[PDB]
Amino acid sequence: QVQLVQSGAEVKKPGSSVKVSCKASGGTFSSFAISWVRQAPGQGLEWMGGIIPIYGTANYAQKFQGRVTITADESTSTAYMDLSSLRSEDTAVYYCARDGSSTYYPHNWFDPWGQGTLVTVSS
Amino acid sequence: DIQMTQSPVSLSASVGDRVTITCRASQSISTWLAWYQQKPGKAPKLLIYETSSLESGVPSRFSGSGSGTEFTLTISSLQPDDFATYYCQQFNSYPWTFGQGTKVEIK
Amino acid sequence: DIQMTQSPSSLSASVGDRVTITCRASQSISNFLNWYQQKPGKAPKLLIYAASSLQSGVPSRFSGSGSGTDFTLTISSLQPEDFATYYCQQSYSTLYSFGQGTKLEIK
Amino acid sequence: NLCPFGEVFNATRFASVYAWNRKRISNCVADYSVLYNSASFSTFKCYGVSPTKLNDLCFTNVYADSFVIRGDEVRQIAPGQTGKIADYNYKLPDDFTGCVIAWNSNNLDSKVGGNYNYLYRLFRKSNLKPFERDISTEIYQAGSTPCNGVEGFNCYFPLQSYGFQPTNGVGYQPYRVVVLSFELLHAPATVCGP
Amino acid sequence: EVQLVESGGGVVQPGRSLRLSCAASGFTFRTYAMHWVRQAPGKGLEWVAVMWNDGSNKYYADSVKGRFTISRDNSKNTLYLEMNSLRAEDTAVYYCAREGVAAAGSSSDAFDIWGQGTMVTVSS
Amino acid sequence: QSVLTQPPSVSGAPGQRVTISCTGSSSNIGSGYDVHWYQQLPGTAPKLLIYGNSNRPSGVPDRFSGSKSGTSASLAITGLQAEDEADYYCQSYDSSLSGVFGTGTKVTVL
Amino acid sequence: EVQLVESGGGLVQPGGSLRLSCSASGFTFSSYAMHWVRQAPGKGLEYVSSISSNGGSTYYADSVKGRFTISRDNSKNTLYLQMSSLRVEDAAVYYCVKHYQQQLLWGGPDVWGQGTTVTVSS
Ligand SMILES: *[C@@H]1O[C@H](CO)[C@@H](O)[C@H](O)[C@H]1NC(C)=O
Repeated sequence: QVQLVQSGAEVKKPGSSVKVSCKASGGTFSSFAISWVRQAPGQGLEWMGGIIPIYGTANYAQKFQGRVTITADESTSTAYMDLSSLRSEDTAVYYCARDGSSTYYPHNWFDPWGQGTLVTVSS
Repeated sequence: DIQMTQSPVSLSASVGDRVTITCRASQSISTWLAWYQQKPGKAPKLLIYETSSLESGVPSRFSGSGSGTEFTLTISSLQPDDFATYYCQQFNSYPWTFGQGTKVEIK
Repeated sequence: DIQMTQSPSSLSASVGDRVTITCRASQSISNFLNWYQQKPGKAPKLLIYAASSLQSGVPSRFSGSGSGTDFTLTISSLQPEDFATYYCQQSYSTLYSFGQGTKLEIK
Repeated sequence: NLCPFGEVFNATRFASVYAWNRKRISNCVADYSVLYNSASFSTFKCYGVSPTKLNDLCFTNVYADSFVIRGDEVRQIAPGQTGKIADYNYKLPDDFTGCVIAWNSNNLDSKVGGNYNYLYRLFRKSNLKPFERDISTEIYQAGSTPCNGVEGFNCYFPLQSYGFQPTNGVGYQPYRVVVLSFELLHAPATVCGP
Repeated sequence: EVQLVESGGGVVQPGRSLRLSCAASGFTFRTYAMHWVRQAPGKGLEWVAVMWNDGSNKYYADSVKGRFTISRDNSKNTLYLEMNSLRAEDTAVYYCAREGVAAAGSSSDAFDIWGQGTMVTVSS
Repeated sequence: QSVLTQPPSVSGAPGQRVTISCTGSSSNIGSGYDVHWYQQLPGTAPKLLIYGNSNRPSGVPDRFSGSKSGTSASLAITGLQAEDEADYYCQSYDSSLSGVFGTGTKVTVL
Repeated sequence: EVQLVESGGGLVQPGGSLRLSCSASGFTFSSYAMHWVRQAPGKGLEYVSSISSNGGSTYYADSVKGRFTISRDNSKNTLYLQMSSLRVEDAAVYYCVKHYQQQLLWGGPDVWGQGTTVTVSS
């Protein structure tokens, strides 16, 4: 009954910046712990960072520090991911995911998962 | 180039009072402040480092306070060795801007 | 400086036996001891950091013990890939010092 | 089974405060009373829930955030405090529940010389959001000129070594800190003792 | 992808000077206090030098003190070790290391990563 | 990032029980943080099979089961069919407050 | 015990040049960054310049750059400040200070010198 709907596909020149949205639904946004999961075309998953919109804390992963700036707008219920300094290796499928049980300590499984956001970064 | 305005510029406080001096900055420094004491004729002497840490070799009547924009140096009981000007100094951003001063006249 | 003694100086053993290697310190060193493994012709990779915790990515048969002056390194069951020089270093003083190493050999 | 607190409190190394560690502790039979009578813990202040009654409460999971700081900074590990720790290194939230168990540890952690690798964050562009570790090491811009990746005037690296020594006072000694942060949720509870 | 590579090694006359550059990559060079460790052919390891976290202290072992000069270059992520008045004993394989407690690829107060090791030898 | 190691391919037989292993470290699995399993049919977003190392949501058959012990964690598929030919991922958390994803098996039938 | 002595100074014509000195004794001179801080007669303290711990990075104030030059010599334990194209605004005494930190978190001096009077007139 709870699900997340993302934005459409993007296409970006190498060097520009992309903005991906993940509009939550079904329940409250203040008890969600939306974490952003990457996936390359035909490869394994990868974790980018998870925001807690009641606190505002955004623990990134060590690869995406300072490039991925996860923001959350609790009013309109869209948690962004303003990835910057795009390259041709960033062609991926970026998912969002509620973190299962808790909202303060989000260290659990990922359910639900949104949909595909094929950010095909090339010219 | 953080303009610090020191208040008051001059005052009359005798022996047996408790005095305070306000040094307020514009751009937010954060626990980067030193105070001074310049007897007229030679170099100043440091009183407080990092706006709370009392320097060794000066009496314990001096005590820092404040954090962020404005700070208050206080003296508990006045003494006859306080016939000097007290300055304030920021060292957060590297252009150091000292205060205007406080002429402490003991009548 | 702290001088580090480590007995023996060349050891021979059979595959599977529990091999113990003792490193003794001069003065008190609180859990700041290291052990290293240098195969002949390489640069040594750390085995145990801070005298009880294995390097992340080493086989789990290694085990170090002790606190203070005496430390032992106990391999549970040997392997043909685990015959090298075992050093002993302490991370306490301003003058770091190494052990002499135990050339582990075959019977 | 017996709860693994020997890997937490009796550990051989504690992480520096700018990059702390969280250890999830579930499936326990934990006696919280014997940890109160250790006669070694200096500061034992439990926010949210009072001490000497934890043996009659269970929770979903226990996460012990552990690090190491000097003597005059144990008061910063608290809800609502400030300084160069609770603003830039490790920020607790307001309604946090759990205890900040700290004890004096000069013999283990402090070595004569420096112990120059218990760092802490000093300069950041803003205050930390709560429970947000930040292991970034880009240089802080103090003035208005661009740093251009070189530290010098107006451009400072944000990590200073604590510099512990056994000759200094009891306010410059590395107090190992364990923050027993636990909060249950809408689930069957797991971690309680007798 | 942590890494340490060396350069500069070779053979020199006994008594001359030589510097050894240990160019890091794959980690932030500033928050780890770098060392230099050496091993004479056949013997065990011997700790040599320490550069502090920022340059606060440059210590040495008692066999090189006054003769070795350990530098640092935080912008290019390199580490130097200048030898002066090289005797016949100082021939060894010189590695560079690191340490620092980051709850990470860290190895608290121990040398995790090592260079390839370049061989400094003295002869004529 | 992907510290949780996992075999690249696992084959089997229809009516056979195959194993999928997740071998972690002392920071990620051995520090009390559990191991959960996702299923990815090729072209969609991944599903959720096991959470808390043993549970099962409504929407999975009884063929999938898992458990953990020490540092490693396991997944068992008893009786392969045509609806088990997909990618299976392994998820846990570090002590650096980061999530780790497995490399991910590819279960094929014979 | 740390102590700082300043030299030079006196009377100079407008448009002239004068080199000051700040010789130090009591600390490791190579391990400290140290500044110049001036004060006009009857006025407030004013910051003019600084230097790094190894002579690499120099920093001047806004109104004095292009006319002053600061140097140091760790082998002689001195700190030099050279002036060129003087004005009547630069009539002051010039205090020499030193850092409290060694080489990081740069802020706050520790001890103050004794000043050197310079005058500019006709
Ligand atoms: C820590 O170790 C000491 C002795 O090694 C022991 O007495 C104490 O009970 C231990 N603390 C625990 C297990 O919490």
